Parts: sequence; C-alpha cells; structure tokens
Amino acid sequence: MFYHISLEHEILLHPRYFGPNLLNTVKQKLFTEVEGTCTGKYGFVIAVTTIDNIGAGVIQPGRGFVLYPVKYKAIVFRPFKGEVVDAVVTQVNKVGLFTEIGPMSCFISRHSIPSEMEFDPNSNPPCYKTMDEDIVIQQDDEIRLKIVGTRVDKNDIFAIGSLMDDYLGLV
Amino acid sequence: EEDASQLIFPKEFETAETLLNSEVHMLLEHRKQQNESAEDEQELSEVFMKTLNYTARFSRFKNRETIASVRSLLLQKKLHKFELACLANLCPETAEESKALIPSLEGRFEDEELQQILDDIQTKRSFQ
Amino acid sequence: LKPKSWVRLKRGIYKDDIAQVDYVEPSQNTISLKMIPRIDYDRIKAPPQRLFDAEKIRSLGGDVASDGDFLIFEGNRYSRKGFLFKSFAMSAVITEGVKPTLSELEKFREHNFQPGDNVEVCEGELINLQGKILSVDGNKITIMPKHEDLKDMLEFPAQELRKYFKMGDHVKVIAGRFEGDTGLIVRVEENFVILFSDLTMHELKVLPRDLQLCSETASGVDVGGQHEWGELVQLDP
Amino acid sequence: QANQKRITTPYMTKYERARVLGTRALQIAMCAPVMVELEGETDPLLIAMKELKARKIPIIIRRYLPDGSYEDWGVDELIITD
DNA sequence: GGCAGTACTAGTATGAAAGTACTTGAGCTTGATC
Repeated sequence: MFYHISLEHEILLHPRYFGPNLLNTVKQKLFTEVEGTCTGKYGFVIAVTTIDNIGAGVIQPGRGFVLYPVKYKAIVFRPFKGEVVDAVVTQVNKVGLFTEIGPMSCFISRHSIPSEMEFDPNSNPPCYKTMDEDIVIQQDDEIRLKIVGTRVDKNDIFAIGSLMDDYLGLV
Repeated sequence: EEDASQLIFPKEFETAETLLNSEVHMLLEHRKQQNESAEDEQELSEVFMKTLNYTARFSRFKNRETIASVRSLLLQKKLHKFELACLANLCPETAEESKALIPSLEGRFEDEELQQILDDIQTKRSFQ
Repeated sequence: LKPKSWVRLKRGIYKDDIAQVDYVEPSQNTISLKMIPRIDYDRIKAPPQRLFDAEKIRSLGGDVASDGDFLIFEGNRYSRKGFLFKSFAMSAVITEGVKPTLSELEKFREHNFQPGDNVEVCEGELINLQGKILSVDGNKITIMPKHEDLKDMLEFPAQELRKYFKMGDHVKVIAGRFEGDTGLIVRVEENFVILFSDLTMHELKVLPRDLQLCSETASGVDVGGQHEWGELVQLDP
Repeated sequence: QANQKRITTPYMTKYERARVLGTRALQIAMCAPVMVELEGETDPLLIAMKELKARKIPIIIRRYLPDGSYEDWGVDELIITD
C-alpha cells in the first residue's frame, strides 16, 4: 500500500559543505540519503514530496558534523498481511514463484499454488500452467497475490504470498 | 499480531492518507520532471525506476481529472482509507469477489450497494 | 529414572558418559547401564570409547572370562555383544537432565506446552476449537485455553491437544534435526507442516509438535555459538 | 526571547570563547571554508583565533537562562573580552 | 585362583572510634467514670 506521511531526519553535514550554498546543500543531502532506503517502521521511501521546515543547526560536541533536523513529506510503501496487490512475475522455477511488487520482492511458495497449476520445465520459456493449458503463468504476467508474511533483513523488506484463495492468480 | 484484513494498523499510520497507483504515478511524474530539468543532480535510484514503471504499468486512469472524480466518488461513502484504496486499486467486478479479497468489508454494505459502487467504478474505469 | 532411559555415571573413566538404563533394580539400589568401553584391553596399562572386542581381550588375556557374547573382565566388568552391562548405584548416576544425543541413540511420550501458544482441540465434542494457553500442568495440562469467541477457560489434557498455527505466523523448531531454526509456515498438511527458514529460504517440513509460536526474529548463530551462517571458514589448508 | 529585552552580559565569557575557538578550529580542520585571509597558517587553532579578533566566526551562541528560556547571541554581537 | 579387607589417593565441600539517629520504656498529666 502507498502512503503519504510526514517524516523527520537529522542531516549531518561535513564541514566542507558550509559556505554559500548551505541550505540548498541540506535539501540535496536529504534527497540523496532517504530516497531508495527502506526501514521496518515505515518501509520503502519512494520519494520526498515536500520539505516542510528546516530546523536550526546544532553543533554536535566533539565532532565536526552539525545536525539540522528536517521535516519532510514522503511517499512510502508498507505491505500488510492479507492485502492483495498486483505483481509482475520475474522468474519461473521448480522451487516456487519469484515475484516483484513495485520495488519490493515477494516470493510465492509452490505449496501455495493450486494443484491444477503444474510446473512445466519443457515449455519453451519456463512457466506455470494448468494441465488444461487454460491458464498459464510465465514471465511478464500480471498476478494477484495475498501477502502472508513480511520480513526485514538489512533494511530491505521481502514478503511471502499465497494463491489459495478464490479470484487470485492470473489477471 | 497486526493484520490489515481486520483494519488493525499501527498508531503511526492514522494521520496518513492512502494513495492510488494512479495518483502515485502522477506525483512521481512531477518529481521526475523536476529532477530531469535543472541539472547538477544524480539520476534517480533503482527503487524509483522500478516503482515508476510498475506504477505506470498498472495505472487505470491516465487522466488527471478522471482520477480526482473517482477519488471523490468513493469519498462520499463511509469507507476507511484502507478499504477505499484497496477497492480502487484492485477494481473487483462482483460483490462476492470483493468481500472474499477484503474480508473487512463483510457487513459494511449490502451486496447491492457494494455492487453499485463497483458498477460505478467500472463505469469510471478508463479502459485501454 | 526410567528403564531404557539414559543417565550419566558420576565417576570413573565412564564419568559423564551417556549410558542406557539396561535394568532398573527393584531394590532401587543399582541399575544396569549399557555403555561402550574405554579400554586398552590391558595392553597399554602396565581413551575414546570403542566397541568391546571380546576377541582382543581374550588375546591380551588377563582377567578375562568369556561366556558366549557375555564376557567378564578386569574387575568383573560385564560386557555383552560389544557393550557393557554393569550395575551402578543409582546414587552414582545422574538421573535427570541427561538426554542422549542422536549419536548416542545410534550408539545405544513428551508434552511441551507454554502459556501464550495457540493450540487446537484434536478430539472430543470440543474438537477444532483453537485458543491460547493460559496455564500449564505436566500431564492433564488442564490447559486453560481461551478459545476464539470464548471468554471461559476449559480444561484439556495434553493428549487431547496439538499446536495449531495458521499460515503466516512465526514459528520456532523446538526439537529435532532443525531445532533452533525459525520461519513462517506457508502450508499446513494433515499432521505435516511446511515452512521457509528465516536464515535461508530452503524449505522445511516438520511435525506439528515440533513447532511453537514465538515472535522473536531468527538468531542466525549455530548451537555452540562459535560460528554463524554466512561466515568464512577454512576447510583444509 | 525577543531581540529586545535580552538580559545577559554583552561580553563573551571566558567559557564561551574557549568553546568557540575549539568548535571553530574543529571545522577548519575538516575542509571548512575560512572567512578570513590566511597568511602562512597551517594550524587551525591559530586560524580560528584569527577569525575571532576579526569577528568573522559564523556561530550563534544559545544562552539558556536558568528558568528554561534561552537567548541567541551571534559571535559578532558579543564583545570580545581579550 | 578368587574374594574380602585395608590402605592410600583423589576429589569435593565448607586496650588505645566516635557520633548521630531511631526505638523503646518509663513517667507524668489529663480525662472519664464511679
């Protein structure tokens, strides 16, 4: 799910950045440090929408860096268990389903695939299909999954999905 | 302990607003135009790029005005930000499917009513 | 102390060795323990365990008395079919906390319920109720579950229960080849439960009793604390 | 507080001038722009001491009054004791 | 040749401070009852 929230940051500026372009450097430093990052509390920071206020810089004692508190609006992506989202299938394997939900990866265990969807290695591009060949899931297909659980390992979040409920799967 | 299928979210996500993939795409397009023009700024991150194509690839209302009208349409219905945003993104076509995917919707409206909102969405859908 | 359980002898060269209670003496004086000997066959005497080579001890001689596979030697040590079978005082052994290793099992019920876990009723008119553990006893647990939509506490014996778990909750492996590993259970089968580990996505299939509900994140360190997953090791020079 | 009604000594207490020449010299010592023309100076403490007599140091001192309030004095507004 | 007893070794188990503060006991005064 996508959200619009207000977040904070402390920008530690190396002493070289001082001088004329000081306030501008803080904004440019902020954009580079938060965009693309991910955390467990808020998730993936997609982009900074607006910078509300810049706090007065406070010299940190014993270190050169001076810390400017910063208030900004950002777009974040935070998945939840039970939510259905659209993903793009990126790779077919005999071990399961490798998917991708926006910037976050999601793995759909083969055990969570209806029994009608046999795995077929001999097909030209690997894929997942029903013995009836009616429904075939392969690279670049759009599917609906239910996030069953989330994990955060080294600031990066990944999820596990399932296709057991009705109206899930190929789109 | 937490579960969106029961609208149990953390305290922090209370004052927040949900965004449709269509709205997200628009916002990212404007930030990009700014990043594009006015040089002396490194190219955007991979997370962005991946999100820029993914969001676009699933955007159903390519027009600015349309998106706003859809949002307002649902706006005048007693819906929680999560339930609202989820129906707009997934655009189910029948009351049955809708309730299955979003169990929190159970008992909120009559299937007929749920189908009216669904039918209205479908009508607003910018088909390709 | 139970027959065929494993205890550890307090003294001798056999000190701390895992040994199986071959025979509990009714008098409650001694117990026969099944051991593997740590002997030099009196060749070195003017060591690691090794199965009793009756032929070797006969070759070396000394205090040896063979009686079939049963052989009495040096100090009336009894051996039979390669193992030792000698009585030791109960006072002389450690009767609790021992637990054999898998390797010791090769050489020679239970209930684990903790307050806070979700359990299911396996039988009775109360079957398929799931709820969380309030309290616990050793046999008839008188597990006092709080079932979904039930404000009352019931009582169940351990034998009537099992550790249930919907897919997506975190689980820990309490005992087994995998014990200490954690994961989210993707699919539940009859008594079968499959899950993916947190350390690696390598699959795991375990029994319903071997999992518990614990919200803690994976440790990432082996038993013994010396090594951890993903570390560089020297295999040979 | 307001720029009016500030009640504090205009002079720079020897505790403030000790932590200003320290904090400034730590900045200069890491690639920081120098306000004053430096002539044969490789030592940061001598440079930061020189910026002070010329009143070029870019620091504002926040003085907490004992009742919880505070005042912000820039290093130019204060009067150097020595 | 085997069993029992005794001795030795190893391991395990336990005068010449001063002062202040707090508590307890005893005594005195006041109130209530006969």
